[PDB]
Amino acid sequence: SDKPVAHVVANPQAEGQLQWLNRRANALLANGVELRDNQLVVPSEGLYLIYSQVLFKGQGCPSTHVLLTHTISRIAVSYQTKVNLLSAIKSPCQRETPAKPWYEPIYLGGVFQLEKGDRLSAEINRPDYLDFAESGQVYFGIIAL
Amino acid sequence: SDKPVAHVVANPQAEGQLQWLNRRANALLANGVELRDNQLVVPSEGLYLIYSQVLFKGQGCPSTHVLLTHTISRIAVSYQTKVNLLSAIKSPCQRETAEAKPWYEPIYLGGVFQLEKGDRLSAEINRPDYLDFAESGQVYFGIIAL
Amino acid sequence: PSDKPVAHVVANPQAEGQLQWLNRRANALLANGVELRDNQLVVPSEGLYLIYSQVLFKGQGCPSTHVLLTHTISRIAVSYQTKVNLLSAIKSPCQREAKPWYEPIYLGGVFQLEKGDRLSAEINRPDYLDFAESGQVYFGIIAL
Ligand SMILES: N#CCc1ccc(-c2cccc3ccncc23)cc1
Ligand SMILES: N#CCc1ccc(-c2cccc3ccncc23)cc1
Repeated sequence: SDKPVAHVVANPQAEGQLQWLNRRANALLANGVELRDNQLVVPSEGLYLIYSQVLFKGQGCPSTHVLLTHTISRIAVSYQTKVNLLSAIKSPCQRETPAKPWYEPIYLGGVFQLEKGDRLSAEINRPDYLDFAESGQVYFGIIAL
Repeated sequence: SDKPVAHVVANPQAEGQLQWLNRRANALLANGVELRDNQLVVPSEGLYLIYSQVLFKGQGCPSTHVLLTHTISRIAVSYQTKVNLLSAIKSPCQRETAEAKPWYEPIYLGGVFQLEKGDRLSAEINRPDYLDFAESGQVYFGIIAL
Repeated sequence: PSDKPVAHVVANPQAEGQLQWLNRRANALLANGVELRDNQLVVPSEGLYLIYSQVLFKGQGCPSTHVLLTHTISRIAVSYQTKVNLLSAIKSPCQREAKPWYEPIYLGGVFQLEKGDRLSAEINRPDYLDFAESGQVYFGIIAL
């Protein structure tokens, strides 16, 4: 099979940052897909499934409203045009402020027309809340249709 | 040299409804797959990957009893019945009432199935009044022959 | 007629408080060499595979302490029988008379597998599993 695919996971060695890596146990890059500057590089034109999941955790609810964001964006090689493909906002806290641990997952996915050389990023606003407790809760991937 | 495929997308102009479209970018319908009677028509017998995604948005949480469902069904050409292939239920609310915030909930379904020629697939939701087209974020239904 | 190893297993509605997978039943299947041994999918050949799973949790009202729901797909390597997580998720259905709640968990990805590898799809709270209707809980693979 010649189908361009990628399944990348968070690097535990770069805690405090969301750094994607093609880890030995459960991650990969195949059939031309590359991982450069924390981005997935598309080898050829066509429709692709782009999916992701990040998990936020904390202990108790502090001051004001904690806002959690997760965004998937595209950089086209032509005009270096950046566009938002998928995005979501979550507020984990609501009048707790005493403490008990909370969990907030963000999952995103969709089918998009990509061009050869396009770069995809999957970013978060609060890397300090990113959970590293288990092996495969935070991942980012592409599957050509 | 090519296999039957379909990637149909929901009509944003069909208010409070889930209406599928092939006549769009980037909607696909090839090698015998037909979009007929808001359903996908299987062109030949074999193994298929069936998948869908829907997005729900609610204005706030007046009660914790709000229930969201998304179901892919098979209407078999022979016996002519409606059987569930894939289904999911979600409760988007936990208390709230003070100001109310809009919520967003995606639902994903998909699997491999042995299908027969001429049988039909439907992808439905219980609350089409909650359906949304935001970036959280996509509404489609598709089949890929293996 | 496709030569690709594939599988689509569903939870047994007769296995109370257990998550026990069943095949070639209603719209379930095992094909082109995929086996079902000790509740795990046995990979028949080397290569890239699409792996996916869904589980549904139901509960009547929220009780004492915080309820945590988990769903995990694991890889047990043929050579050393080592068990590594491929995909995992955590959900909290309760946020502090009878009030039923519903929580679905869907996992999916692309993975390089070897011949002889075993795949499990497990949950922490089988007492909350909901298989009352048909396409509510499933596990499967498709070879690229
Ligand atoms: N080959 C290939 C491309 C590809 C891979 C996976 C899926 C898919 C599988 C199961 C569930 C889904 C839910 C939502 N969207 C997509 C889903 C669709 C297309
Ligand atoms: N068959 C097969 C493999 C597969 C199936 C479904 C998905 C998927 C689709 C849309 C959104 C997602 C968000 C988070 N994780 C997974 C998602 C990815 C891969």
